[PDB]
Amino acid sequence: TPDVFISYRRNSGSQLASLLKVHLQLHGFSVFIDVEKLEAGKFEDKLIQSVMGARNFVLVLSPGALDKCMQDHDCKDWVHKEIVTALSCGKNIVPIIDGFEWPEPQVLPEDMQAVLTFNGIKWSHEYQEATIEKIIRFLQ
Amino acid sequence: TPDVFISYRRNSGSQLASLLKVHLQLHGFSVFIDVEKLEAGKFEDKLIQSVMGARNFVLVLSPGALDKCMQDHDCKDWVHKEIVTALSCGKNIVPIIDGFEWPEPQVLPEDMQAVLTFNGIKWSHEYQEATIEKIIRFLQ
Ligand SMILES: C[C@@H](c1cc[n+]([C@@H]2O[C@H](COP(=O)(O)OP(=O)(O)OC[C@H]3O[C@@H](n4cnc5c(=O)nc(N)[nH]c54)[C@H](O)[C@@H]3O)[C@@H](O)[C@H]2O)cc1)N(C)C(=O)NCC(F)(F)F
Ligand SMILES: C[C@@H](c1cc[n+]([C@@H]2O[C@H](COP(=O)(O)OP(=O)(O)OC[C@H]3O[C@@H](n4cnc5c(=O)nc(N)[nH]c54)[C@H](O)[C@@H]3O)[C@@H](O)[C@H]2O)cc1)N(C)C(=O)NCC(F)(F)F
Repeated sequence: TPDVFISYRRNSGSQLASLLKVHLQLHGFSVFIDVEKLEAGKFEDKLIQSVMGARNFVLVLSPGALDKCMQDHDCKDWVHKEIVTALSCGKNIVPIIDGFEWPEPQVLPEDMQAVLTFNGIKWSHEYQEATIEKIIRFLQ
Repeated sequence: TPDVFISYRRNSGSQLASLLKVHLQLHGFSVFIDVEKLEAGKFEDKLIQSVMGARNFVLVLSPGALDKCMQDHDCKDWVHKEIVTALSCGKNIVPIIDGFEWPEPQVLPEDMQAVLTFNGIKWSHEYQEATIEKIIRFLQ
């Protein structure tokens, strides 16, 4: 079971999320990201089990990354599905802030509002190695 | 003196450029990117000199990356300046295509139109490892 699951938006967070996978793998962590570890079968099943098997949940807060979550009242958006699982299993959630504006809780679905209550890490283009060291201090 | 100079747009390519840095150093290339290796002094000469010392010139073509070069007569846009140096020095230009649309050459200033004649490498989120290896094979 991989120890770090990376959840992100294919849209605005694909590059950071891959740059995080590499960096954590360089420091020895076993990393799940979809385009490399999501393999055969029913992905709904397997993605949820990958969040369930990972002690660490790294969530890439790229600009507008929770917009598709807002008014996803039937829990059919995939960042929404991943966050709820992580909160449900008590995972060490670690958000990564990259030009992300914090929603008010009320605009998000109730089952994922708790994600705003975790200390996030601001991504610094100018000080990436320090940001990586900080992200790794946060990992368990 | 570094072997590889990375040219990029801070607002669209900052992540892929940093992703390219980490991977290339991993493979043992000495990589120049401004955030890590631009240092004291007048940047307008430190920058041009570093393009001149690197055999390889890697150009991150994120979306819109050459836009601010358009109509830049007096060569004051930095992507424009870095590109013209690579062309005038006969550098090993390896463009990286990240959702970039090829402009018609005549929208670009005359002194960088030739940059379009080089073989670009398409960045594949799904096949990042394959993409990195192809980049290495292009490098001298
Ligand atoms: C459903 C989709 C998916 C997987 C993981 N996630 C997690 O949820 C977050 C990202 O979600 P996003 O909201 O940012 O983007 P999306 O919702 O649009 O994703 C779906 C989009 O990909 C394309 N698309 C759709 N269907 C398939 C498919 O069968 N096969 C392939 N190759 N592409 C497919 C299409 O373009 C579509 O629109 C992340 O945290 C993921 O971990 C979300 C969605 N999926 C199965 C794959 O990708 N499989 C390839 C991979 F990942 F294994 F390499
Ligand atoms: C002029 C600027 C620069 C350097 C290299 N390049 C190459 O040219 C391409 C970039 O393309 P861009 O179109 O994005 O450039 P820009 O005009 O937008 O940059 C302006 C933005 O940078 C910030 N800004 C501006 N002025 C300073 C400054 O004195 N001091 C610090 N700390 N930040 C500064 C600010 O945020 C601003 O708004 C790349 O290929 C670079 O290699 C372009 C511009 N510069 C000196 C730095 O950055 N130095 C910090 C560094 F790079 F060492 F980390």
